[PDB]
Amino acid sequence: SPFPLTSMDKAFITVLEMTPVLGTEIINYRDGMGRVLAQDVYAKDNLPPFPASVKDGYAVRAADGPGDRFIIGESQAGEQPTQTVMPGQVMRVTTGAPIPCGADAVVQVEDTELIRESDDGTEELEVRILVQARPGQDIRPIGHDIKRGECVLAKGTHMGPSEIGLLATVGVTEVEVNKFPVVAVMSTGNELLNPEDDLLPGKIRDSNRSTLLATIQEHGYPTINLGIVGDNPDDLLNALNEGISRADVIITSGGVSMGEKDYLKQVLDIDLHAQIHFGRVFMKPGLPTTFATLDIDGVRKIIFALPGNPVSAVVTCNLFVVPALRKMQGILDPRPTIIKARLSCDVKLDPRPEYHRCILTWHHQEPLPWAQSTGNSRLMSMRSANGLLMLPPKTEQYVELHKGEVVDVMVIGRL
Ligand SMILES: [Ca+2]
Repeated sequence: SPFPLTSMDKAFITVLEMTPVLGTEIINYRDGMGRVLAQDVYAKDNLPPFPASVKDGYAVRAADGPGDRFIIGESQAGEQPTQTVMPGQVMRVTTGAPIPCGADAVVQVEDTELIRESDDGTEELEVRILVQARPGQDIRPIGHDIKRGECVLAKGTHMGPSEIGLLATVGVTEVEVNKFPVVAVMSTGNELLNPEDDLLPGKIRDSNRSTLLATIQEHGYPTINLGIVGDNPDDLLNALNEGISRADVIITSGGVSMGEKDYLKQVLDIDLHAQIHFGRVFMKPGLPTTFATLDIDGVRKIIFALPGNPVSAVVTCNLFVVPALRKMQGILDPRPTIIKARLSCDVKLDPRPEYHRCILTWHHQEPLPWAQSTGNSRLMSMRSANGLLMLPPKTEQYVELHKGEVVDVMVIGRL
């Protein structure tokens, strides 16, 4: 210290490189949302497991051709038929019903006309097949969708609803996945009160802990609220040790300026014996951001000490923390999605790469979304930030960007 000013790219790479992938565990398939498979998943049955009708209509012998047929009965979804269709006969089928022995094609009800019923009109007796069925027509043969022994989901797959459904389809209800990181969050500073407290002289309410916890929670990960910790080395060590014991990841905010009353980086190094990989970043906001690892009992814990400024803390959490958590839970490429958007407003550039929350809006038939920086319309004011504007460092030629120009926006929210 002063720690060297680390370049943004180097800082980001270092976080991903130094972050570990967590161990695996078996879960029930219904709890798979957002999880990554640590195993291949195989089908042990065919889908369909029996030749299945695609349509409501009639199972026929294509060789009988068009004409008038006796209806020998009905194959219903859920029941294996026991009759065999002999030439000049058909059996009624519905969508999903098994095709009976002796039929080789299905004709949909629309290509037929009913001749005879039962006086009850309970039973169709005879039907006119108006078309020449193509062989195998409107039948899903055994294994058409999935074969027995087929690998349906590969290790590394990040699961959403359809993947949960596929597990359900093949009956693999328990799967091995990577664990989710448990994330512990503290705030430090003698000025901070809880959100629940009325103000006292010289104090303000801690908003970072809430905003950071909600951010991590939005991504699906379990959290621990370590509370407010004062500006003093002894209490910081205790809190940090508690965090280490209870979590995979610790996030702090405040206590990382160069000033006094700022001991956190010192505690990380000497007291905790952590390795600090960077202690400042050439970025705006986020200058004092610090990243450390701690290897204890063959397990690596990671520690992010973010700036106390509330805006810096959310921005740095999105840039550095979220990707790391994605790596820890097994996502193979944990990097954020970056899209192109048009600036809604002129901006003057900083020597530092700069980042700002924004709202992405796609207009009527315009191909690119507009990025509107938050903090300046009501209808828009009722929209939570869903992007982080990524402004390029000032260069001798480019000192500002104009409304309309195409910029990178990192996605941080829905849509
Ligand atoms: Ca402070």
